[PDB]
Formats: sequence, structure tokens, C-alpha cells
Amino acid sequence: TRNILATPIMNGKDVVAVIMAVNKLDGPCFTSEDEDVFLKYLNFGTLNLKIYHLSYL
Amino acid sequence: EVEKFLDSNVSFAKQYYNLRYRAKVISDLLGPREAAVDFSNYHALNSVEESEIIFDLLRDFQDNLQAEKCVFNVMKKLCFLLQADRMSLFMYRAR
Amino acid sequence: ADQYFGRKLSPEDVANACEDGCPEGCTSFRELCQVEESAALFELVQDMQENVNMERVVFKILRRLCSILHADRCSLFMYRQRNGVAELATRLFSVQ
Amino acid sequence: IRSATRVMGGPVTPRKGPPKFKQRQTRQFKSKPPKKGVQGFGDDIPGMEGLGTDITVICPWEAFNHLELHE
Amino acid sequence: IRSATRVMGGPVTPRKGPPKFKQRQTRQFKSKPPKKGVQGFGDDIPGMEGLGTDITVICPWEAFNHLELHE
Repeated sequence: TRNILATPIMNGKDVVAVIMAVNKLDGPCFTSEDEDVFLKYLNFGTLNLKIYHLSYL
Repeated sequence: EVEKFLDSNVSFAKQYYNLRYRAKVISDLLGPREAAVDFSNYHALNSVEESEIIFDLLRDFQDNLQAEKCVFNVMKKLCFLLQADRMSLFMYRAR
Repeated sequence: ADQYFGRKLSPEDVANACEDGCPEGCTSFRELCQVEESAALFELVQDMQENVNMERVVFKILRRLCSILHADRCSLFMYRQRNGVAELATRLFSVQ
Repeated sequence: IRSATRVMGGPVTPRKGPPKFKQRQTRQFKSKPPKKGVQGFGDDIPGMEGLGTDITVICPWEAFNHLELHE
Repeated sequence: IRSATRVMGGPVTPRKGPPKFKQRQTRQFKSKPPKKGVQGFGDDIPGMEGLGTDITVICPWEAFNHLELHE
């Protein structure tokens, strides 16, 4: 592994999971414009993981 | 410059495009904005690029779902799509 | 056949009646890449109708997020606590 | 194949050391510290937050906090 | 105050009749009938929605499910 990009997923003040995006293929490293695509596209998976966590409780 | 017009085939084209431009479009569609559709004319029932109502509805699935504003917001557009005058919501209980 | 980046981006204007334009009303590449994403998003919302599938839907989100970023692999770690200490297990590995 | 993690026996772990076990739950209270900024699903249950009484009785002056100090 | 329903002071009903009050429950049987329909959120709790403890005791032959007729 050479490059890494990761973020947590939060329910209130608690953590539920962690996601990773190892190993970018063309540039030397991940640019700064991808860090907003990441957050704005994980907004839908956040809802599903929060629903799963709530159903488990 | 102009000699680079082998693009009469659409194979390398749209491939370069989704390689180098999709990110900006998908990052501005999902950001804070407002839909661009006229809501007075009752026109064509709809078109295909015109279905950005899907994005407008997804934009509110972000946080702290109040469960009252979202239903109101979807009904306020379902009223326009159906071409109806009034809509209402009844809730279920048992005593 | 080669890639000359230059700065010429003007060949992204309105396109004439051409092939691979099956949707009705698309007049630009932007419209195509918008409608495709909208359809892909309406799917996977049709899959949370009943019996929420934590494994399946996240898998289909990751398969798209790996293509968008040009990355080579992706993953998912779950969080749990045993006798007071916290730890992170594995639930999805090497999705490509 | 090999489940993509290349381990078949059981859960493996990087660290090693002496085990640590938990203490029993001796004393309980009805109170929690005041709330933080952000909230998520399942954080509004009556009786599971606060001090068990309305803030009026603890702070009577806060009752008519609408009117200023002029009166 | 329009109130969107033109009613104030209390709920209104189309028809009225003599009151009916619920009856207690005594027997409290454990088991439940077999489950049919779509699942939906809020089901699959282990202890509930089941008969007895396990399937094997109810149908002792069911252990040999994968086997064919001839054996």
C-alpha cells in the first residue's frame, strides 16, 4: 500500500464503521478535490448504516 | 490540433469525459442548490433530463430527519405531478 | 492514437443527432452523466423497501465509489466493545 | 477460495499481552452530564436524559426568562 | 386561526355511541402460529415469534433434510 484515504461514520457521538480507499492508480496521490466527492457521496450509505445500527438496538 | 478528429467514433470520447469530469458534476449535483424545473405550465408530463426531482428529493436525506418536513416536501411535488387540487395524510392508531 | 491533454476542452458543446443517445431529451454529455447517475441512485433505493440489507447495498455503493475515484481497492471495518475495550473487526475486504 | 483474508483457523490479531477484565457495576445514578452538540437516532427518550426533574424547579428564575430585568 | 380544519376546542367525530372498554388477558400462551407475509422492519427477534424452543424436537426426521429417498 502506498496512499490512503479514510473517514469514520458517526451516529450522534458514536462511531459505527470506517471506510478505506487504498491505492490510487494515476496521480502520485489523491488530489484535494476528491475529499468532497467522498463525503458528499457517503451521505447515502450513512443513512443505511444508521438504520442498521438502530434496528440492532 | 484539428487533425485530432479521430473522435468521429464515440469510444475514446465519453471515456476521457467520464475519466476527467464526472467528479465535478456529481459533486455539484449533490450540493446545496435548487431544482431547475418550471412549476406553472403542466408541461409534457415530464422529460428525461427533467427528472432531477430525484436529486432534489435525495438532497434532504442528509441528517436529523424530522419526518414531518420530508413528507410535506414530497407531497408538495406529488401534487404537481398528478395534476390534483388537494392532498392529505391520515395516521393510524388503536384505542 | 494517444492522449494530448493540451487545454482544448471546447469539444464538449451541444452535440448533433448522433449514436449512443438512446435517452429522449439528452443534448450534452453532462445530461447523459446526470441521467445515468440518477437512475443508478433510484436503483438501490428500490432495494431498501423491506428487510434492510446492510451487506448488499453497501457493496453496490462501494463498487461505484471505487470507479469514481480511480482507486484500486476499498474496505469496511465494524466497531465493537469487549469487556470495556474497543476494537475494529472486518466485514468487507478487497472490493474492486 | 480463502475468503480473501488468507486466514482459516481463527481470528488473528497484531498485538499480544496480558488479558484485562472488567469491574462489576456497583453504584447507579439517575443523572447524566448535560447534552453535547449533535444528536442522532434514539437520543430523545423521556427519563433517560437530564436529572429526572424539569429545569424549572432547579432554576425557578428561569421560569419567566422572557421578561427582562426592568420590572 | 384558520387551523386548516375549521375545528377548535376538541376533536370531532362522524358518529357517536355507547362506550366500549377493553377486557383483560389471562392465559398468556407462549407459542405463535407460523409466520407468513413480507417481513418489514422490526422482526426476527430470536426469543419471540417461535414455537417451543427448536425445530429439531418438533420434527426429529428433519435432521436428514439433505438426504435423498433411497438412503
